[PDB]
Amino acid sequence: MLTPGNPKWERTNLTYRIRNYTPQLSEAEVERAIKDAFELWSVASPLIFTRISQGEADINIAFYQRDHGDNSPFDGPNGILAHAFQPGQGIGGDAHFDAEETWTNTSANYNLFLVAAHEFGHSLGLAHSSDPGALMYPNYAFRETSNYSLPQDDIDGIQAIYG
Ligand SMILES: COc1ccc(-c2ccc(S(=O)(=O)N[C@H](C(C)C)P(=O)(O)O)cc2)cc1
Ligand SMILES: [Ca+2]
Ligand SMILES: [Ca+2]
Ligand SMILES: [Zn+2]
Ligand SMILES: [Zn+2]
Repeated sequence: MLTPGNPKWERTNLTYRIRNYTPQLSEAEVERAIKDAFELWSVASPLIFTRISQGEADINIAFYQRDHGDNSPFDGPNGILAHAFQPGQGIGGDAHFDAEETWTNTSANYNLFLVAAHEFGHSLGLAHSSDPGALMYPNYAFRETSNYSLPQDDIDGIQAIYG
């Protein structure tokens, strides 16, 4: 459940910045998906997340197409949905999303809130779970989002790292 090397943030109060947006959702919807994704982890740990739109944030969020500077290119529809970097300075903790995906806040692939929540797990130092119902499961599966709360295994995962 934990990323090898046990990379974790030394600070519990982290900032995130939405560098750009997918035009498939309104900016507010994107901001809501991201805000709610972070809250999932914050309510199960001592972690606090604050958004900033200027300056350097701990977790940069951005939608990119194919090659985007970090040598891990996106690949068009499906396949690689997004990826994040383990806790650390610079690009560490950042989360990138494939701009070529259909991004939604519905049951249709892919629900941004869910993918973001999952990616932030990586941003916080969590690895994949074998539990099919866990947010950190390796493959995407829609789950009702209207009242989504961190699944038990994911709560155990973040608690294991940050208490
Ligand atoms: C329960 O909610 C979810 C579960 C899994 C995923 C998810 C996210 C990304 C991928 S990925 O793009 O195929 N794999 C990424 C890797 C190539 C860099 P990653 O999951 O390690 O971030 C697969 C499933 C999203 C939401
Ligand atoms: Ca893709
Ligand atoms: Ca960063
Ligand atoms: Zn990237
Ligand atoms: Zn993952």
